[PDB]
Amino acid sequence: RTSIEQRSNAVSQVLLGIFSYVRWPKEPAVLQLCVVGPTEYADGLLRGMVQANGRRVHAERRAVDNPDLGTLCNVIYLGVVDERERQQVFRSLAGHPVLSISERGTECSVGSMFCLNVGGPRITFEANLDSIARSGVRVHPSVLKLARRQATP
Amino acid sequence: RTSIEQRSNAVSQVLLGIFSYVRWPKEPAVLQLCVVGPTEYADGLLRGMVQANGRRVHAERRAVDNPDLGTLCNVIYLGVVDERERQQVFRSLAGHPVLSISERGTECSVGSMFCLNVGGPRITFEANLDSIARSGVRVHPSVLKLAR
Ligand SMILES: Nc1nc2c(ncn2[C@@H]2O[C@H](COP(=O)(O)O)[C@@H](O)[C@H]2O)c(=O)[nH]1
Repeated sequence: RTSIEQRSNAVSQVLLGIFSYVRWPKEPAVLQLCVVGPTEYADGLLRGMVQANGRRVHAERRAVDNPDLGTLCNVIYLGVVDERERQQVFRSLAGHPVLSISERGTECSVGSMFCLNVGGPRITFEANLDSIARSGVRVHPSVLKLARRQATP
Repeated sequence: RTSIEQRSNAVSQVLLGIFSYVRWPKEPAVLQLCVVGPTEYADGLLRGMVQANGRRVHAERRAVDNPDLGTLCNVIYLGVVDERERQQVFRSLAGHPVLSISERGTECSVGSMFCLNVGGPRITFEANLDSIARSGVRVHPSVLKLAR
């Protein structure tokens, strides 16, 4: 199988891959990533990242109940939350141009744009068209080339 | 520093305190901390910590399904797990001198020796006397005076 350290650094790479199919209407100088809820694989994310075009991705944790997530965060990496916590977060986001990714696949039904599946030999992910449409950001459909090619043994 | 980063530090300071009331059958040169499962506040632990007596605490994440948890870890900081993962974890711990703490602990009825409660103006924690009794490590009784 695959160690926690192995998967962490993979997740950060898959996320860099997703970020590249996403456009914000008002592109920031520093992309702000916010890790919300308990997470297993965001340890690599939280070191900061760098996009291929040179833009820095600043990452930090925020409280679920933070009323201004959607404002403080450009991208949001969602960890293990409960029904109440989730509704909080996705209400905090509603209206704003924000990309949401989840560490576990269960959250796609309930508000997340991309959901990861870190188990297995590779990291695959899934998307939700409803959540993406209402997101406020633009996503090129080629982003699934990455989800399909990661699922291909 | 956000509220998570400050609580992350408080979680550090609290775990260090709790450590100072625990003893290992054979005390190790470096204390092995294992962060296991989804966590919010383990970011301070993971940066490394040093005890009052100067000992390095080395912290690293390990898988829930890791079968060698009992021998790889001196202390386990347990994040979110379900009943199967919990049971699995403690099967891997039984028979080894391992101090166990968990980031969430409304109940503290079954599982870890101590359970944190990071919510609120300050960090509190409760003790599970049964887990403490049969764990392998000695716990100076005075620590319960630091509990809720
Ligand atoms: N403060 C302190 N307590 C110790 C030390 N070594 C052992 N102890 C405590 O003494 C206990 C032994 O208890 P006893 O043998 O009296 O029944 C150990 O489990 C531990 O709690 C030490 O170096 N310092």
